[PDB]
Amino acid sequence: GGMVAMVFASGSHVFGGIGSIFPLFMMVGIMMMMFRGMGGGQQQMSRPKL
Amino acid sequence: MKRGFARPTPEKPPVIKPENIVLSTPLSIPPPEGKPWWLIVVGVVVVGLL
Repeated sequence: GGMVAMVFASGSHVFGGIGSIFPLFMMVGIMMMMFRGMGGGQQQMSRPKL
Repeated sequence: MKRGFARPTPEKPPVIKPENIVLSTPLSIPPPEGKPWWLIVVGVVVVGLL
């Protein structure tokens, strides 16, 4: 968010409209890795073994 | 009229040797360990999108 805010304060206004799709997709992809992700050996019942 | 023939003590026959053999137990198929393939696939996209 700081990168986008820094660019907006600087005045580039490149992310307005469809340009915003880059920050949006990235922020979603980061969400998938940190919240769901996959467990280690402590979570033995990973879908392919169960 | 026939020629005489006296049978001597029998000659030693070649000795037979038995053998007790226990077979090698077969190998066991390795159980299916599995990589979290999708995680690294999202990873290379996020670093690329940056």
